[PDB]
Amino acid sequence: NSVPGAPNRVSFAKLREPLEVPGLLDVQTDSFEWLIGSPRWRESAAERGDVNPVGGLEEVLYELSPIEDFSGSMSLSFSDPRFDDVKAPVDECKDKDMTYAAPLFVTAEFINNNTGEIKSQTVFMGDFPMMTEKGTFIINGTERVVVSQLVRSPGVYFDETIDKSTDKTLHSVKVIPSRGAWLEFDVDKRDTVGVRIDRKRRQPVTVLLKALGWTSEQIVERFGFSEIMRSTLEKDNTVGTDEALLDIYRKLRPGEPPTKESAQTLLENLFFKEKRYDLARVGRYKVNKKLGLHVGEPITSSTLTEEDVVATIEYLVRLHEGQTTMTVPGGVEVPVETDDIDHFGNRRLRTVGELIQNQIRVGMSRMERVVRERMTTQDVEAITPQTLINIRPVVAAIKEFFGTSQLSQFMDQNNPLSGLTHKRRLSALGPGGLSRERAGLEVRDVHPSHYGRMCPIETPEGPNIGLIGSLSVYARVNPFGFIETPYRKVVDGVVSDEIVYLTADEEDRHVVAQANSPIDADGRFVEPRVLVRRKAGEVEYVPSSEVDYMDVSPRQMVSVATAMIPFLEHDDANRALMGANMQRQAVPLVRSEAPLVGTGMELRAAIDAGDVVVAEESGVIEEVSADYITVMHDNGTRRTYRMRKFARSNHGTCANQCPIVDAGDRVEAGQVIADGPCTDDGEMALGKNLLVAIMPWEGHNYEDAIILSNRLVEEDVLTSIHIEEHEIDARDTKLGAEEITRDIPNISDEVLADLDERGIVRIGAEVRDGDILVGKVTPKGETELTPEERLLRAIFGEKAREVRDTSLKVPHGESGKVIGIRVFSREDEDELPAGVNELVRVYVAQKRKISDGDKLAGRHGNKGVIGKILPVEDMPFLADGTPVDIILNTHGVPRRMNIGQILETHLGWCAHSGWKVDAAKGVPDWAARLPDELLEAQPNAIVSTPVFDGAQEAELQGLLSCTLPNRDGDVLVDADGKAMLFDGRSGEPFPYPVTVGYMYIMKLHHLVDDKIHARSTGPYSMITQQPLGGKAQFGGQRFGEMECWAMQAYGAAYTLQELLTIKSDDTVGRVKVYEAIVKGENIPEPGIPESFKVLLKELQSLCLNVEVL
Amino acid sequence: LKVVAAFQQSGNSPMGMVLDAVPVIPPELRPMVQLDGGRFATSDLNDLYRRVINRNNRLKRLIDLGAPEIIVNNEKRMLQESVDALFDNGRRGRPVTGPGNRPLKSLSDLLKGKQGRFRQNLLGKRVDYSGRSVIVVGPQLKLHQCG
Amino acid sequence: FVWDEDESEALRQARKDAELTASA
Repeated sequence: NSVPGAPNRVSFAKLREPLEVPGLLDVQTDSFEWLIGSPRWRESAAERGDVNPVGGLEEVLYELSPIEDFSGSMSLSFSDPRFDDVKAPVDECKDKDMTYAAPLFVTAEFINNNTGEIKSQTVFMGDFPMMTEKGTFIINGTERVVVSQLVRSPGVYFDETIDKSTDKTLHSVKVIPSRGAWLEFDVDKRDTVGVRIDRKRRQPVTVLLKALGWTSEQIVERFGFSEIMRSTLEKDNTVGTDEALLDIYRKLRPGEPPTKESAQTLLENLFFKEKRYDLARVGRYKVNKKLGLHVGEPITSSTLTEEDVVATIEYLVRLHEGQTTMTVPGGVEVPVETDDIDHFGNRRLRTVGELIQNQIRVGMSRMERVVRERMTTQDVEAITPQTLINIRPVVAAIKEFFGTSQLSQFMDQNNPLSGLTHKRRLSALGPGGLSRERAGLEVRDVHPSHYGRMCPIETPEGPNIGLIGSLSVYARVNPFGFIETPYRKVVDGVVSDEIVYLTADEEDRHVVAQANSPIDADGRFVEPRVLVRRKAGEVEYVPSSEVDYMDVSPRQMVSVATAMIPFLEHDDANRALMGANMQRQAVPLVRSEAPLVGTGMELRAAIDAGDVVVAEESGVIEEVSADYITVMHDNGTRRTYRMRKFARSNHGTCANQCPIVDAGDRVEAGQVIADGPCTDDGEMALGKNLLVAIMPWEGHNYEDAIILSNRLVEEDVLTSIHIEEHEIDARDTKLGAEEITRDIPNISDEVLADLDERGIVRIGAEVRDGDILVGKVTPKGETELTPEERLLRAIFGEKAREVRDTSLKVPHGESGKVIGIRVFSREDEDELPAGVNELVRVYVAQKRKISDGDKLAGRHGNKGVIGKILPVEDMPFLADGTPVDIILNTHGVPRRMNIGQILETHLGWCAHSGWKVDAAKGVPDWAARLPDELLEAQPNAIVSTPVFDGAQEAELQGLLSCTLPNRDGDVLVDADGKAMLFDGRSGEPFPYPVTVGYMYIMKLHHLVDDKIHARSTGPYSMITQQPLGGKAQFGGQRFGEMECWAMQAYGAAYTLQELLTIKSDDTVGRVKVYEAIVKGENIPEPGIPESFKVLLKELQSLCLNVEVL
Repeated sequence: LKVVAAFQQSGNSPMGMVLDAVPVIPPELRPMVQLDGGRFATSDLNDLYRRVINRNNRLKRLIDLGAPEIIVNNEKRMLQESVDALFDNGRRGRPVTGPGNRPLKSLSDLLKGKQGRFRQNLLGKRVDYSGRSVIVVGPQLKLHQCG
Repeated sequence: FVWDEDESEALRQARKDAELTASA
């Protein structure tokens, strides 16, 4: 299906899909695209309307340029943002640990105002970071990701509250711009209004209008119908335009003699000067769109007319008089309603180009703020535009931005799915956003406007629920910064293919139809009565007359990683949240067999993932290697393709790539040539197909305990790859320099014979913990020794040296081979930070077996750990004797509500078994509709079911009715889907048939070396005497409070005196009790906690005669 | 009458409410550490004490010459505020901030707050001879047994 | 009549703090 190298996979799609899935990176690729302003961006945002497209940099230019001095005698201008070429490829930049950047030119001009001057000078504005075709960024070699930050859109926010004293209705509105002060038009509990701008206690409406320069007559004429404000014109208590506007300036400061400045011009510096009060371009459009303004206009500005202000005055009073509709002179009529808070039309998305746009904006806000200052103090006629530009704070703002931001994070590269789902991700918190503890549990929940645009399922389980959203499949970004959704439009019961991108705002007015609808061959409905939703979102049931718009598909509320999860409709959404979150934490294996049953996502997923070799040009294969593929294009030229071999992740997983095709194949542009990670044959794979059992057995599946079979470890089918990196340098100190050498202080030679000529170890050594990695040695100084050891050195006749034996050794519980050796040096032209002479890096990889306790799960949210690795013979097995793989427990079924595994158990055994339905005379009613041509199956088959349109239940029972056996005539699995099994321990058959079958499982990343910690004696803090715990530290175990309460509840106080004293803080006891353990003598009495006495000294510091008696 | 009664009961005096000598805490509670590469770190209190000693020597030299009183109440006032910022920053007027416009740590800052007596003592801490790992079932064991 | 509430007190609050910080 529109994929060149696709393997066949049979589906249960009852419907079609008229529109294909869009490109998934287009949320990020088309976002970049725009600050540059590509020619592809030019035509792309030129064919879909988009009359006069302007560049993102240009958007800061034409508002920034021209630059004008306070004297008005000279001027400075900017023009033409453009870009140079790249300086290094991605493999070099990731290799040589730099930024992936390209130069930037902007042609500026100084223009004198006294006589006119043409100082035009294309100035190198600095380096500029660049996005890959993978959608990524490289900072110091690190691959980092920009997170999308959801914010509320600026504009007009109407609201009505009801008080609890007199229970009546006050009507307010808060109107927010971008980067300015606020203003609120409220209604009092009494009469009348609430018109304090920037929170100065109250204003009246009329003094805003009369001091705005309008008669009290036109208050009656335009706003007298609208009779509650007649009381404002009664109790306005000041007659006179400036006579009340002086009192307005008294409301401003207070206490300053007003002039003709502070009458109108200062007010028009808050609302009619567009240099400090500048609402959003979309917020402009939102003002027009709400207020029913002159909206057929190509306009662009950020200026605030007062006519909109009196418009929202009269809309406000028509609201609080009780109405439904409203028109305006000169503009479109508006249905009167209150506003929503968390509606999507009120909450937009700052994209990365808007983010970086803000960072360039503040970068010129910090850059130019001395340039206009130096328009005076620099010498006239002696200034070139080069002498006025400091390019330094701009790139300081860029590198400042990519560092220390919680919107820039590392790529989670441990699953191509996980790397995909780190993108398309919707975040609420951040700079320019809310505070985490200081935001209530009301923005967290979902609202019916969330439908079709953001999936409500994917969120982390911890303290982030409602904070992290996930973008759906068919969404698309508004150039204004919103979500747009295509919908099928039906006229008179004729569904068109007319794909119309739509927002939720206009969707409120309109009629959204049903996906699974009885549609008859044209767009015509069998039934006349259809379920539908109102603007409230309530589910109503309507006759087939009003319907203009139809759904495009099922799965519209479903995100990407959500869409890979079959039989969702039969299990709990909470469990779906669990295992849906779990699949990003999968690990790669070394085999990558395709899953037996999936959907139409996985083949569609990895082709947009970009870890797999996609054929660029339709040609023929010339010659491949183990490491490269030299293709033959149909028109002349060739191209080689270097696949990446065993690249280290951010988490230490394997990024090896491998060829899948031959040397002479006629291939087409877009096809798969070679895959890398967990993918196979064009589609993802998180594990293997395994034979499952559903009985409880000997407490070894006791409350989600999981067991295994012996074959898998010996057939190595779950083997993992883990690369751990170590790094140390050679530096300089005050006394001298650090030394990397083969010369060691007092040491064995067995620990040296695997090291090279110059320190470091050689290729392919197998280490154990405590072995020495890099030979590092520093000078001591000049100290003295004890006379006794100095005697012994004379006895053994060997002074050592005046140096220190401080070398690099391996941390613990670690083994494996070292593959790569990377090493730098300051004298060898290497750029690396100061004080350092020489650098080295080590890459240590290791095959790891699967063992007990590791984190295992199935796709339906079921999970658990490995209790016992059995032998091969104590095992349930068939009448044909075939041993089982794992056994799952019964009671995870009822209370966790997860029967989809049972569903795919039956369907999975149907797939391994294969069928050929014997309806040679008449098709049964279960199979009477679904597809045709499906009633056979060659076993070991390749099948799929979509999300909501897959199989139905009688069909599932129907496929079991054909049972193509393994070798002989043998119905091992009955029509109820159970088998008769033998004891693998004593031998006898079991007196009940048992549910068994196949299930596709997976493996995660919580290995037993990761969370193990242990310590008897190690390092301590320097502030306190407490043990210190980190990565290379042994770790320490934090002992709490309620713990101590329970220790009191025993009353085992000698234990407590052991715990808080000799184990925590008293230094002089530790030597005593440790040495007593050494000699095996008595436990000494615990002395005074000296950490306690520290408090007493603090009290004695502050004029306190404290004393003990 | 409560507090006049309080001085009335005990064998104390209100002499300590004014001071003519200021104690100094031991130095290891304001310890100074140099990292590798010559990277120095220490406590905030030390330069505050330096403001104290510079004002005491400054006044101390300035009295001996003699002065108009405008200087005198100025220097004594700076001395009093130095004592105040030594004990508790931010109580009187603007808090003393340093680099980054962030407030410093006074004596009460070591005592009050999220480094308080709970948060120093009763917060609990980590000790050795301990560990942690993941767990599985031991169904063949006994109650007194463990693996 | 477009006096709100607590505004003379807000002058006493911001003034009671204002001569305090001005006298600081």
